[PDB]
Amino acid sequence: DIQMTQSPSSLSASLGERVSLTCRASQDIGISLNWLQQEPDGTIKRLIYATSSLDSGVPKRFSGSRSGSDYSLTISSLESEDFVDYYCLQYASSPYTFGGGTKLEIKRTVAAPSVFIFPPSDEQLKSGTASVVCLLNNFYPREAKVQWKVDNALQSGNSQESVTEQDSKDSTYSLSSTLTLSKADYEKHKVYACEVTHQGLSSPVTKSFNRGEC
Amino acid sequence: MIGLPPPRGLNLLPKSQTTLNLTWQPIFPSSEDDFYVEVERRSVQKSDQQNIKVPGNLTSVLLNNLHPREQYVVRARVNTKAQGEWSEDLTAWTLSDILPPQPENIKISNITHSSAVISWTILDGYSISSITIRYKVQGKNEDQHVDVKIKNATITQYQLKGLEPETAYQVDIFAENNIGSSNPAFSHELVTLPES
Amino acid sequence: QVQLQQPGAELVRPGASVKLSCKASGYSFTSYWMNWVKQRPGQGLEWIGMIHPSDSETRLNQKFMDKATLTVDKSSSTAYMQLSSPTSEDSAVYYCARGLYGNSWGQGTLVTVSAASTKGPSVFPLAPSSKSTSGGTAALGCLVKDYFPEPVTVSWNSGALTSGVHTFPAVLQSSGLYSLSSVVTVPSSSLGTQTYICNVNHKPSNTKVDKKVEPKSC
Repeated sequence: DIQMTQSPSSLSASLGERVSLTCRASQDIGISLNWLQQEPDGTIKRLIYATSSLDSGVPKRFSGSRSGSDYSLTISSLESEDFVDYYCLQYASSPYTFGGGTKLEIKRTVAAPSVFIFPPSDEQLKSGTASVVCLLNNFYPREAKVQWKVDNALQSGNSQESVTEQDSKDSTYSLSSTLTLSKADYEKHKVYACEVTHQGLSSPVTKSFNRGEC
Repeated sequence: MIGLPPPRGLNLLPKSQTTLNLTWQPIFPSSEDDFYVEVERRSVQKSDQQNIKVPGNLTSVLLNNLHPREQYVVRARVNTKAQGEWSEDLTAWTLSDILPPQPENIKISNITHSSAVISWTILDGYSISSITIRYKVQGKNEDQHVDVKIKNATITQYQLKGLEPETAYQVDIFAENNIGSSNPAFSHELVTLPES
Repeated sequence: QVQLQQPGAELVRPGASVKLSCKASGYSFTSYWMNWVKQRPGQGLEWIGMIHPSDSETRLNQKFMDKATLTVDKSSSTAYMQLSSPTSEDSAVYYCARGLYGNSWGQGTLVTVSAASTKGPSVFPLAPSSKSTSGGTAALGCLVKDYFPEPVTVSWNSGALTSGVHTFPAVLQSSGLYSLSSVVTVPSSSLGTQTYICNVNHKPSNTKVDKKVEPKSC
């Protein structure tokens, strides 16, 4: 199977910037390659056909080119709608194989999250389970670290995270982290804390509560 | 009264949207009656049959008042008074009134660095006389093209040879009849492999 | 206009085969190869194989040899892909795409292989904190726990409250049920004055909840 090594896998750029994606083929594939675009809703569209042919109705700022085993998609000047995902695809040999993709996102200034912690509701505690929620609101860049501490003990294996897609208006992300405990475990401990590390915070920020106090 | 075989060398060919011509060999030179020969033509898509007699001295008749794109069946008899023995059935289509439909079932397969097998189908009864595989290098090279003109409708696939490697072609397939050609459509895509 | 129509989603029970459909229109169905492609959520793409509708010749990625069967139905210009004995590894979006070189794509069918029974969520308040900055911004929300299948929808104040809302993509819990939260940030001054209601709707179970979220008594 031919391997298509697509780099970079993720790329942050600005409006009107010019960027290039590259796939390298593990064996000779000639011109037998397409470039694909994928919208966040999953829609897939062919942009470039056969290495360099621009498909009908694709804006002129997209172009494809080649050099040896290296194949490149170049966007001459980014528009807000171009910050999606891209894949190359070889069909010189079967089975056809795809590059691993490139996710483009919009670069903006660094923004620290505002952090909030939420205790479980009394209603949920009666069902026998407790969820504790940590909210990181409107930060940039995407990378962030959230650690849970119960009576100062770092937790592992019992939390799940969810991150929003880059916001279409202010280009930030938000993230939730949910700690799930049995009611018995939640009630034998006092201090619940979310500790957040992020490029826009010059030190880790901790939000916390004591169970049963206001 | 009277039994005699039919004439071989029997030809039934279209001559227009409304007429077909039937020919055969010269007569048996032994006796005549007055001698006559008769011919029967019937439509397949419709129910209309006509009976004709033409003097034995001749070798052809011209069926007339037919309809375009309609298939007919004909047979003929050598008759004395008369009761000749019937010919075998001949089939033929009037020439079409319309352009022929595009070829269908187009399949492109077995692409190499220089060749590719293309197959297709065409509909009967449109007087299609030839198929043409045309190809050109993708896009900006719209200055030259190759045409393979296949005049034998019995043929349904052809191996294109002598193509440039790692090259992208647009391929088109037309059908031609008395009226004109396939209405053009979108070209197929074909990308040859690099040389191994 | 070429059009390849695939259903948006299919729920599939583990082990029970499923037949995915791709209906072609606006072009000569028997004149173009048809490809199938697999994409795991958040993952890359994988070519499964292709089939020519004219005579149903098929070429398959050997990886799927014992997983997928490609067929066509000429009279309905539909191409089908059947997946046998599905497991959780088969959950993914499956695309069809026309032509040797994929010049038109269907929208894809999201296949979810799961034995989970349909189940409505519980909704719990994420109450705004009693330490909210006097002159600042407070946050509050709703926790929407333990439902199946996707989707659920959430609004705030019957749709009047729009700005500052974040409804997170659901996570699949180790239990096989989904969970998500929806949050909003609002003026701290407005707590106790403005009512805040999250409107939760899970159609597959006809659960609809309106949970008022207020600061806790203390």
